[PDB]
Amino acid sequence: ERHKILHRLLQEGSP
Amino acid sequence: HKILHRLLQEG
Amino acid sequence: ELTPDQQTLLHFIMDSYNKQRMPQEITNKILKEEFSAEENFLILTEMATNHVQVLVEFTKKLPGFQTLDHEDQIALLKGSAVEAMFLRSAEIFNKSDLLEERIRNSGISDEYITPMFSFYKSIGELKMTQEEYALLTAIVILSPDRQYIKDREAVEKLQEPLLDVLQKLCKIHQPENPQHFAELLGRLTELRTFNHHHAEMLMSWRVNKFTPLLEEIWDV
Amino acid sequence: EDMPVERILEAELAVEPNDPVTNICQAADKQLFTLVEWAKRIPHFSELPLDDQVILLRAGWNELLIASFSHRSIAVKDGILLATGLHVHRNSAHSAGVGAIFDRVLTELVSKMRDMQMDKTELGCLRAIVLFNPDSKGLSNPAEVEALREKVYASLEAYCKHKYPEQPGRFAKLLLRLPALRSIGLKCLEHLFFFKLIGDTPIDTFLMEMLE
Ligand SMILES: O=C(O)c1ccc2nc(N3C[C@H]4CCC[C@@H](C3)[C@@H]4OCc3c(-c4c(Cl)cccc4Cl)noc3C3CC3)sc2c1
Ligand SMILES: CC1=C(/C=C/C(C)=C\C=C/C(C)=C/C(=O)O)C(C)(C)CCC1
Repeated sequence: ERHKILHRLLQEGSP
Repeated sequence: HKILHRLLQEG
Repeated sequence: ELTPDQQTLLHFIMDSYNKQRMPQEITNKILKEEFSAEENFLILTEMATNHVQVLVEFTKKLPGFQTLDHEDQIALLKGSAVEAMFLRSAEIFNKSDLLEERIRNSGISDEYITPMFSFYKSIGELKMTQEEYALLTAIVILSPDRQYIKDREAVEKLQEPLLDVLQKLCKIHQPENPQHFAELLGRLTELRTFNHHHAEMLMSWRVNKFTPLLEEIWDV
Repeated sequence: EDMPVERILEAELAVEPNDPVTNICQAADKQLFTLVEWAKRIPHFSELPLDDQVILLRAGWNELLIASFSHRSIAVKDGILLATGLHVHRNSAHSAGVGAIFDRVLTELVSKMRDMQMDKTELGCLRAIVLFNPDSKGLSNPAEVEALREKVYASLEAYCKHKYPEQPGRFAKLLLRLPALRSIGLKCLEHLFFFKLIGDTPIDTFLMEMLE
């Protein structure tokens, strides 16, 4: 979508 | 910048 | 002096902040590689892409960040990134002579160069300690005033705790200049001009496209 | 202080008063004149070299004016009170093509000033901090300007501890309006150059001068 990589990176979590 | 210079003078 | 909770909030933050690490492989290409505009650009872009990843990781570990609306988390990251990158790059130049020259000779319009480097002077002269950097970078990230944020008041709740801590910690580390705290907030003001002019620096940058992550976080 | 807080108050008190964008530009020019008068009543500003005085105001005018109208608008709802007497309201602003920015002034400046009930002594001090901008380009002595700002920083922190001791994070709440104000001010200049360039709005002499 519009923020493809940022979505994916914000949906990963702790270390 | 004429207007401003003219207004800032008071002494 | 700090409270019990304020001291734990700092160690949390400081542990996320000391986990900021650039790879050896990326810093390896600071003297090794040749010294051209097109080659200098490529390195910065690689570092800046890695920096956003690291910064994104740091941002997630901040108190209460994942409780924010998902789409707001993206509004804070895009709104704050540049300003956070300027703070971290100032910490580099006040602790370097090759990186500064790479930036200078990488096809940026000259208009942007001197203002950029006098900003780093202005910061260095505050003589900030590790903890003051890490708190200023978090306060920049959690700024409620950014564009496209729906739940503003939620972002203000997370930031405020950190302003108490930095005020006290500025009077601990620098009691000789009792306006040192307020001077940090003076750079929060000044970071906003760099943010505002960053889109046009990117679109005037001289090249032969950045990287998808940078294209996302600053727009195309 | 050597920035006496009463002198800053006196200076704010000394200067109290179809298409919304024409009306706003007309108020701006009107008030640009009285901004010069305001500046000369801030302690030590006239003592600076004339070239620096010019620079500080050429750098500050837009942020100085916006803060002043913003604080004046505290009492109006979803709108702005121009120094000419006229209201401008959200609807009028949106429908004249400048709504996004107008909304930012309201939420980040006007309503934030209301919610914390900032007084004229506080506004004056914020406005003086803006005036004494040591980062302004071309300044003959940035250190003497950073020094004047540090004095206002001291006088304001003093005032906030005396008057509002029950809220120890007030000094910082005050100063965190200034990055918002800088961002809003830059967006307004960006609007104003574009207006000048396409010529859709009459622009009076003093504003025209500031815009060059
Ligand atoms: O942890 C470390 O050891 C470390 C060491 C070096 C280092 N350099 C860093 N940089 C250098 C560079 C300057 C500061 C911010 C960026 C990250 C990187 O930005 C490059 C940049 C900038 C920029 C510059 Cl050139 C100066 C200041 C801020 C920015 Cl965003 N704008 O665009 C670009 C790329 C073309 C897309 S982070 C870092 C960490
Ligand atoms: C904010 C306003 C902008 C104008 C701004 C500025 C910078 C000034 C000033 C003045 C007034 C109107 C002062 C007063 O009444 O005291 C413009 C039109 C670009 C866009 C719409 C919102």
